[PDB]
Amino acid sequence: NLKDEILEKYIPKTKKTRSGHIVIKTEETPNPEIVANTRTVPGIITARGCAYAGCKGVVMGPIKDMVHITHGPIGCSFYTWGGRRFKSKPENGTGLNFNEYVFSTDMQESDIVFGGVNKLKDAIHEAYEMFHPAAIGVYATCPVGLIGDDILAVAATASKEIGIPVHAFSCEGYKGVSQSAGHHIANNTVMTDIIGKGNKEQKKYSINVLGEYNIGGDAWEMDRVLEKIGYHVNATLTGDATYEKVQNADKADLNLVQCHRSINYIAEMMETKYGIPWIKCNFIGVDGIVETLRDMAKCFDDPELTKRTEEVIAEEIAAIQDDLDYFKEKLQGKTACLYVGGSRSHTYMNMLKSFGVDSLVAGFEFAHRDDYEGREVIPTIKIDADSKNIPEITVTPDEQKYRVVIPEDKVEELKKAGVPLSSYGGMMKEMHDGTILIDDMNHHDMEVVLEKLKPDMFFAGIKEKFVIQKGGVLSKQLHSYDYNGPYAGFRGVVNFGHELVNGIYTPAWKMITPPWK
Amino acid sequence: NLKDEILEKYIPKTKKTRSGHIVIKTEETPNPEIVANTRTVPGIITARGCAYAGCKGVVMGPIKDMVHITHGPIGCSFYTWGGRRFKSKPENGTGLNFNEYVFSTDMQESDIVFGGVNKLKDAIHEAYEMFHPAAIGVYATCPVGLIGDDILAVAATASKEIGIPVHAFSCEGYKGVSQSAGHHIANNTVMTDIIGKGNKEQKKYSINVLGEYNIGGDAWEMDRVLEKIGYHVNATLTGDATYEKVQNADKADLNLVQCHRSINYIAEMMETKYGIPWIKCNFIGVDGIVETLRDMAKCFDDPELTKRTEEVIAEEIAAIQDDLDYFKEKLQGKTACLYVGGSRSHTYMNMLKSFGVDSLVAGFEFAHPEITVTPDEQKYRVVIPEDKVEELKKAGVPLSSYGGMMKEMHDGTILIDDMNHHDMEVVLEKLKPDMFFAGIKEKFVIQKGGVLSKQLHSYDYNGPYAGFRGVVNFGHELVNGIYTPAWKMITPPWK
Amino acid sequence: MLDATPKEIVERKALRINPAKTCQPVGAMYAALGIHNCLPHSHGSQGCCSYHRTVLSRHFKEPAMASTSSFTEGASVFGGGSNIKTAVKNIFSLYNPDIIAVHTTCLSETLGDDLPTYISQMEDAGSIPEGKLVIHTNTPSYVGSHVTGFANMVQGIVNYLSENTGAKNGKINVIPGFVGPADMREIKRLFEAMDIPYIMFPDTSGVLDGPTTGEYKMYPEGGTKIEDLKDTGNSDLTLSLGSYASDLGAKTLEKKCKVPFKTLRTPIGVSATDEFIMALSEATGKEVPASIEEERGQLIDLMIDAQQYLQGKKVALLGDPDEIIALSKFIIELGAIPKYVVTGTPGMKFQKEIDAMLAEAGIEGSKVKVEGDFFDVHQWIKNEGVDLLISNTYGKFIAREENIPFVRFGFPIMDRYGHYYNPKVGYKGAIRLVEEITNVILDKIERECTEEDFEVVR
Amino acid sequence: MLDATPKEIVERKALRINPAKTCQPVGAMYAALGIHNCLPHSHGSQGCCSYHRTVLSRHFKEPAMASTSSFTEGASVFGGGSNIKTAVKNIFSLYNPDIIAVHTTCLSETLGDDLPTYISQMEDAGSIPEGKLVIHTNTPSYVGSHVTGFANMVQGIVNYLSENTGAKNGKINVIPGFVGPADMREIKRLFEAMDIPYIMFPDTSGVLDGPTTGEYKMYPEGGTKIEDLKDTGNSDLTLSLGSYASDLGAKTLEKKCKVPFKTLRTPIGVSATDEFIMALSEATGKEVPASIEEERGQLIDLMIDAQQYLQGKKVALLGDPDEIIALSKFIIELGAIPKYVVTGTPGMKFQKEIDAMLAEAGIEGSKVKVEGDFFDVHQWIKNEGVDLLISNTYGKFIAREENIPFVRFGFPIMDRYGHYYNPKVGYKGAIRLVEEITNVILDKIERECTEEDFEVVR
Ligand code: ICS
Ligand code: ICS
Ligand code: CLF
Ligand code: CLF
Ligand SMILES: [Fe+2]
Ligand SMILES: [Fe+2]
Repeated sequence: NLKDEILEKYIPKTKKTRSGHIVIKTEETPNPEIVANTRTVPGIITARGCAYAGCKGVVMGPIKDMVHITHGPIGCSFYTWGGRRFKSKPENGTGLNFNEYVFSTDMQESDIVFGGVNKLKDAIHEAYEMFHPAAIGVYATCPVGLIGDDILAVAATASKEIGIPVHAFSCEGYKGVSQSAGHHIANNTVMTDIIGKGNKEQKKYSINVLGEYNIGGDAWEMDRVLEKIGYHVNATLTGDATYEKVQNADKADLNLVQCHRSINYIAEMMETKYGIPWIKCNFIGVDGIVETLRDMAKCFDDPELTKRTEEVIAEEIAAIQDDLDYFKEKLQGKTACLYVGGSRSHTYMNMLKSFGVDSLVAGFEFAHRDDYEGREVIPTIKIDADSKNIPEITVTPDEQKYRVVIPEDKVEELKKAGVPLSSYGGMMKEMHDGTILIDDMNHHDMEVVLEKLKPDMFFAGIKEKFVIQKGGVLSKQLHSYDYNGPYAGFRGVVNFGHELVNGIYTPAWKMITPPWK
Repeated sequence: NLKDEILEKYIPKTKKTRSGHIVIKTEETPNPEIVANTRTVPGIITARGCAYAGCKGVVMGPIKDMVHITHGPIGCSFYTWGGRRFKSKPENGTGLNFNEYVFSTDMQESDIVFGGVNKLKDAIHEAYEMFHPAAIGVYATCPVGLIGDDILAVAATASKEIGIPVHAFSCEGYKGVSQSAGHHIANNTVMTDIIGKGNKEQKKYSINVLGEYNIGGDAWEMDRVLEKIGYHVNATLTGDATYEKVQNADKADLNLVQCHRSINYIAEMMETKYGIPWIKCNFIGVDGIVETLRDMAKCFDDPELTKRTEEVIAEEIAAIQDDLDYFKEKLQGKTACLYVGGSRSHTYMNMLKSFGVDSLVAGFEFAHPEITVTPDEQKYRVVIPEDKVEELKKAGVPLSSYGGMMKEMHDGTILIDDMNHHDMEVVLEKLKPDMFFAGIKEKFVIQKGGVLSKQLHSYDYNGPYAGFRGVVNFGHELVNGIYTPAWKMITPPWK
Repeated sequence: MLDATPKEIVERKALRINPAKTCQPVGAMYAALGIHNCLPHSHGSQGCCSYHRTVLSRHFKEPAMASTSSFTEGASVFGGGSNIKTAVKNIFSLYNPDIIAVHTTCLSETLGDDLPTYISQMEDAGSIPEGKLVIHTNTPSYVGSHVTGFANMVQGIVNYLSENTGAKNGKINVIPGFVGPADMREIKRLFEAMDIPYIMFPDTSGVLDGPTTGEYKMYPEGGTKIEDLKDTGNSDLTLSLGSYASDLGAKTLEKKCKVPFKTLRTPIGVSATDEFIMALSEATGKEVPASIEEERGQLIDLMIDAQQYLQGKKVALLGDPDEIIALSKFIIELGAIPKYVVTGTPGMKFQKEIDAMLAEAGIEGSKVKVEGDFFDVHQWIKNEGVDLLISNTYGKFIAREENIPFVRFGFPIMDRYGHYYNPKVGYKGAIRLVEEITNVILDKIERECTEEDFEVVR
Repeated sequence: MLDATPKEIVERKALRINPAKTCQPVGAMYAALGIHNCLPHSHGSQGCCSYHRTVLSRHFKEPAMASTSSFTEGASVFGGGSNIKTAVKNIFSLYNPDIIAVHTTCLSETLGDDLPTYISQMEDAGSIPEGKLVIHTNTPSYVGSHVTGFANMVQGIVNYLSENTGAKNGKINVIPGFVGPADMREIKRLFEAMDIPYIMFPDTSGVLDGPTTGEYKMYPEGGTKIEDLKDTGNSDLTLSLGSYASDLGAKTLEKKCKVPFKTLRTPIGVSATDEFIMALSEATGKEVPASIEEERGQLIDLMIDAQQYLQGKKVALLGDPDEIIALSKFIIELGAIPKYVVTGTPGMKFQKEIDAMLAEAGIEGSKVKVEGDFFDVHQWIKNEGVDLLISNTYGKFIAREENIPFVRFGFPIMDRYGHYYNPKVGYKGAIRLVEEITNVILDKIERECTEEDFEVVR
């Protein structure tokens, strides 16, 4: 039993706390309760990051015409300099794009001892005068609250003087237990202070793609197919986004939720405030893409859209079918494990299974219980001491802007037809019986999985890649895509398969043992 | 003295033959008899090349829209593949340019034993069908005569079948004693079979520049200055030349002779045959350039051209004067030796002297069928009337003659014909010059000894060195060489 | 590419853009990986550890292990004592290093965590098993840079480990500074060629430049052994290579164990490698062998052979102070001109050493800036151009936007493979640098010349 | 650039364009400079000697001394006998080498000059002083290539010098083939690391890659010593590296002195280096040391780390047969495809060996040509493009015209500095090759990507 083998070496106190983070999906219990979103055990060798990474590095950073100022010492800024591969182009070929810069206050000892607010004020004004961006962001780091800096007040004072928005984010690294806290902090300010501040007129067949960051061009590949079918992509939060598009996010009829973990707060709040319903978007792998596009067609219920949907699916599949056949011939019968942050595990497992590759273990950094088991468990969840501090925002319907987008009659018929409107059943729902899931996976856990299962491949991140490969096992990166992509969309399935087959069949794997041994 | 230090180690027979090749040029004998143009002593480590290099590599190869086929084994072709830096651009942006290619019959054993004429014929036809050039050249190498190949006949038969000129050159490597024999071989065929076959209209103030190969862009720099003043450069033989411009070389009023050694046969035959006079062209260094320009002005005797000449000279010199003063400040007081092929020794010495650098030894590799022409009936003409020639000479313009390189050098200069490694090393050890200009075979030998050696053939992959802008390029590269910090870091600190 | 960078320079005193430094902790993490069987430990919030491990893997294309105390809001109120005691219990049992090397973050420093107290409480409770070790240093990110962090960790090693026991080892200590594993290997090779016994610490060769053998080893073969780190107090002399990275440790060892020390420039180029060789010879009376003298002569030969492409070339350099000081001197020795010279690491020494060598060479008009950044240099370049740029990966943007020949140097280099096998120090390393420099200069000349200026020989 | 090359192909059987070989004699001159205190001697018209010296200087940026018989038109009638006798008198008196190594040109070969007679007459006449030697080979330029010239001079060395005196030396002879001095250095370093006594010949290390010391030495410190060349007949075994350059000498030594031989590939890449190391181990019973094992594992680590940029890349290679055979194998070992593979040197072995490895890897659709030239490869590329070109300097025209990442390899390389200090053989050389390949591939990607596809990590 793999769970027992993983847990055995832990000291008693640690074994007791970790046991609940490992589950097995079975026919007897297909939706097992998992312990998730708790603090990391000190010293156990995690892959988790911090709330500032979640807020600045993940959600906010990709807004290309907003200057993002890290208020902290220099490292917080340096380690967000191009490592995460959100792609940006200047809007209409001419707009501002700050992707190639990182901005900070470069806190020194004097700022720690006497407060940093004067330096932050000067930095905001310098950014404004040098770049005239659409908006400025100020992001807290570890020292900021402790040394007494009120960034909310510095930001509001600056905004009044310079005449553009300045948004403060209290995303100190130690808040919460992972990147997740950072997502939540970002969602709160984007919702209250940016979304709905615009005045543009809504177009027909308008959708948003929420929780999509255009890593390696993913969003542009999504948009290619969505625009061919006939939709207007109003806003992507926040991959390749301008500030003004986020401000106009309320101008849509349907919200596609790609990353539930990072953007669910905004999805719920837009539904409450504006009446806009959402559906889960699964744009990795042929099965998920097609289901997503069919679900969308049924929400809009337009005979034309529907016919175009089928024509485009058929033509995109036909163009890649020879590649798909190749992948399966080259890979079928191989086994994998995967390690993600907070999302995507089932879609990658499904894409891999379309190539004949079975996935045995799915590890996670920081997914919540609602991500594993579904939102239906949100009533039963109780926030522990380490995450109870993160504000929970409440919105009310906008009397003037609210609209019933899909009448309750049609909502009822859609759910009967299998369309999960404004709900999400969780990652495990879809996984095959026997799948083992590990929450907050660590180095020890990963090494037991490698030694006992001997998978042909283990997909992970940059910290684990070379660890796995030193042992002779292929490890393709699921975050950076090893500096390629897209991996999303129809063309992404081909990019992923091509790079995977190239990896598996690299000749050096068989040359590791020298001939004198 | 130096001559005797150089001669000392030679065995008796070699000592006797080499003695005549080293002279000390002084005020007692302003131009002592030097022995030149004799066979190289076997085993003495010469720098000289062969007649094929002189014919194909030097004079003919720069003709850019002619396919030059080497008839021989592969090396002769391989060693003429871009090492000599004649520059070419396609004519009017569109014409043919074969500078990046070398062409050969790649002789094999069966060609040596049974003859190679059949392979040469097929190679000629393949080049014609593939490239449709203006002409094709066929150049002999060491084995060609010996194995019995008649390349003249093969060329003639192929020219008749394909309908373009095919020129055969019997430039087997062992002919003569140096590249010089190759120059002569090329000149004969260029004169008799190419020059004068054109029918373009002659323009006003037309000149040709002869014996100028556009090494590192030299010819383009000299054209810039000449065309500014107002001359029409009819033809350059053969730097950046098309076949057709060579065919129309007779459409000019004056021949400038840059390299007299390589092109004098053509200069003398064009005067005899077309009545076009020539003067020596010395387009290296400010003094040479300005003297050349003032002599050309005197020959045309046109008051506006004369005035523009002086206006151009003054502004060209004004534009570089600050560079020239800098070179003198940084170099004056230093000493040089030079080692050239066949030409240019005095112009470089003069340019070096304008920077305050004194030249002690000038070495040479080799400076010194016989055809006869007669006046073309339909084309001869007196360009400069009988005693207008006299007026020009009594006023210091040597019209259609050359004094020699030695007559113009300062007293004391020692000169060494067919200088060899032994000689060079004696000079370096006894005179300890700050710099020793030479070629690629010598450069690293000299620089291993802590002495700067800038190349006078390849220009160390820069240029131009001719013309006004050339003086600046040369001085800039020279100063950069002398002041390279590593020269003073050769000895490690634990010594 | 970098569209927002104005050409006209407006005064900038608060907004830092595109830094030419990172924070202390990764420098200490790197030093700790230079100890055999050591787990580096980041005492703070886990975001730091993940980011610091990450950059090391991006640079070296290798694993980079480290643990963290994982501070939450609880530790932010009550301090991190309980977190680090929990960590140490889990570390020894799960992962069994021989030594845990603890550094701190801006968080634990702002809080004033008392590591010496937590460590003696751990000793008392028996949390540190027999024969295991826990050491620490303090590495506040709002002071200095990653170089400072490396320096502080080296001091930590001597504070806790070095002991003079009377038993002279006949060895020279060498602290190689903030340099890569290939440089440590080259420095060792030269000690071995002179026949001089030594202890190098830290030493990341065989740790961050390791082979693939088909078996992953959490603690790779390399790294200085604990027993030899203890023995550094019995050596005859300490050579401190690079004052910013190495002096603190060398001075600490002198105070603690009476080992004298000598400060040397990082041995990049002719004079700085010569000074290192002369120091080894003077300290031991050993002769310089023919092999080393031949390499030097080959470097000189190359410098002269390639001289035309180097003389008067204007160079922009950004990086860490020890390395950029030595490399600036080499640029002058090559006949080229350090035109714009910047480090993000604070300190007077850099400004003084660069100014001095520039004056010696007669060079006026250069700009030298301490705590400058890539944005500074880019603005300077728009005003007056250069012929060559040398920096870490982050110079690639300037290089592309301004069409400048670019040589990757220093830390981090995340976009080319094998640099961690290539020395840049010694005569061997200097040869590599000249090859790279002339290669990119020549590549540019050939990309841009007209076809009629095309050349077979150069 | 190269606008006159047609895309559509008409078969050429007579006109050779842009050759992938040169003639024998330079190969013989190179082998001769691999003998200590040897002056190479060209028996023919002086133009050859000048051209052959010149290319070696352009390639090595070093002196390349040689003398010549300086045939004139007279020799075309009465032979070169008198010229060489006169040459020898001048050479010994002026330049005083310890050995004169004579080779021939197409002119002397066409004339049928009889070197053994001239040499025995000089012997009888007393023109060769006590303790001095004159040796010769025959090097007809209309046969084979410069590689054949090298092979022939090696046979000449054996014919004249190798002697079995019954006194076993316990050494292995290694003939390294037509490779550069840095390759000779690396091969020797590996013998030394294995602790295996050896004699290498020829050996141009210390002759064509030497230091500047301030004094010119006509005969550099390097080269195999005459006394060791004689002693080759007392060795236990000869390793012949690269059949084209080295088998003739090794077989001649077996027939003359009873030294058995083994033929190995030039040790470029994984399998070829492994084969060399296993041959050394098997012949001596010596264990392979940790240092060599670590180097190999670093190469493997690199090949895996950089794998995404190599897999399926189409490569065009031109050059000399022993090198291109082993390099094609390495290209396959990297996961790449030898798409177009050409040598100008004749012989069946090239065709067989390449065909065989392509078939083993399942690669079809490649074109392999013996006695092909650069014009051939250019035409093929115009019909179906490639991702990478590897060749000598003359590939640079195709590289620029077709925009192809370009790696300089082989002979001659006349337009970059330092290559003669960079090994391409062994695990160390393979690392340098992988660095160069992946650098040029990456540089092109970055040069041509749009700004929004611009990347910090690769
Ligand atoms: S936001 Fe999240 S760790 Fe949902 S913090 Fe992380 S660009 Fe991962 S699994 Mo990096 S919850 Fe996005 C993620 Fe997933 S940075 Fe990216 S790949 S889909
Ligand atoms: S032709 Fe002659 S050797 Fe006058 S064979 Fe030689 S391009 Fe020299 S001194 Mo190379 S008589 Fe020209 C020459 Fe002078 S090839 Fe050039 S530089 S001015
Ligand atoms: S958990 Fe997160 S990344 Fe860490 S500090 Fe805290 S907000 Fe920032 Fe910042 S400067 Fe360096 S990298 Fe840290 S030690 Fe401080
Ligand atoms: S002196 Fe001159 S260059 Fe020499 S061969 Fe004779 S014409 Fe030619 Fe040719 S193929 Fe090679 S390089 Fe010679 S040995 Fe023959
Ligand atoms: Fe690696
Ligand atoms: Fe050299």
